[PDB]
Amino acid sequence: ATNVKAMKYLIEHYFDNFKVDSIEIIGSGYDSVAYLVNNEYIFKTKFYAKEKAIYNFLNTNLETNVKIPNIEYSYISDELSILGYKEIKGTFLTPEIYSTMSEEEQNLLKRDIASFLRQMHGLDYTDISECTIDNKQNVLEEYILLRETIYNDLTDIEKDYIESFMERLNATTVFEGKKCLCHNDFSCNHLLLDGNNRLTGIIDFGDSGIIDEYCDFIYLLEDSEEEIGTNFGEDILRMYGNIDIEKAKEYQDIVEEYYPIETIVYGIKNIKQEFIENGRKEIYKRTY
Ligand SMILES: Nc1nc2c(ncn2[C@@H]2O[C@H](COP(=O)(O)OP(=O)(O)NP(=O)(O)O)[C@@H](O)[C@H]2O)c(=O)[nH]1
Ligand SMILES: NC[C@@H]1CC[C@@H](N)[C@@H](O[C@H]2[C@H](O)[C@@H](O[C@H]3O[C@H](CO)[C@@H](O)[C@H](N)[C@H]3O)[C@H](N)C[C@@H]2N)O1
Ligand SMILES: [Cl-]
Ligand SMILES: [Mg+2]
Ligand SMILES: [Mg+2]
Repeated sequence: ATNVKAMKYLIEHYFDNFKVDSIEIIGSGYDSVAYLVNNEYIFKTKFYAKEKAIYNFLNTNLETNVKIPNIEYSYISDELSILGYKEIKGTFLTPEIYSTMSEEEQNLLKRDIASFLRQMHGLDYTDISECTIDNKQNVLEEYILLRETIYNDLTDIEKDYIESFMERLNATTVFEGKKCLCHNDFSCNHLLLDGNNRLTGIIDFGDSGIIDEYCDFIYLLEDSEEEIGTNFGEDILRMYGNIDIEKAKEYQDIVEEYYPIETIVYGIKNIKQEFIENGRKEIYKRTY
């Protein structure tokens, strides 16, 4: 409990009347830690301005019964960011849980998801218009960073994987469609169910932005151990409606192809050799 103690100190220091009676680590990424405090509050911390701006925009503008974080505590500085909000109660959706649900239960969950996405994507985003993300341009810039750093030391197999991806990226039309506000990390580990297996809450709008509409289906369409599966995403797309399903799948496939490169780039930017090695190894796994 050393981490817990430092974070208890920081919370009490920056939020003057707040008393920490209990505190435990509830999740962690590679450069963030999330804490459950007093069995009631979530504090996300990092060594978060946009994320806060997004919860504020959404809590003003969304009409939905699905719960999202409502920021009550914030401290934001160059060196440290903390966001605190009341824990949304529920069970996180998993493949295992989904497989035990009746067909009707599954259908209601899919409809709840489609409905939420439709409402969010339909919001007039003028008041959040600073939060724009261009994925194609971001990729080009990450490629330039590769070229400026480690590209010349990569193997021919690694180089070909990258150049083949850039060729595909250049030819695709999937970045030319509707833009809207997306969650942009819409995976089942961010989806909470209530006791009837109905969608009750959504978390982690940390990557959210004005971006391609296709983006919020990337994980719903993913075939992996962590996600439900492609059929889940297809059905949600049909319920959501007025969207080109083949292009949504093309978008997901291109993003999936990019993953190893994204991993390499993260390692370069954050000076973490482990990630550079992991992404390069994953290129070999995918090639063979
Ligand atoms: N049940 C519950 N758990 C929460 C809540 N908020 C966060 N969590 C838990 O804490 C984990 C981390 O929260 P999350 O917003 O995803 O943060 P992160 O993804 O680790 N950090 P970042 O989004 O900055 O990279 C979640 O996966 C979940 O376990 C909440 O409202 N309810
Ligand atoms: N762990 C192995 C899986 C296999 C499939 C691959 N597509 C990826 O899939 C996960 C994907 O990475 C997850 O997003 C993480 O990563 C993103 C960037 O990479 C971050 O911006 C994001 N905020 C972070 O939480 C997603 N939430 C759930 C997906 N199952 O890894
Ligand atoms: Cl390496
Ligand atoms: Mg998360
Ligand atoms: Mg996140």
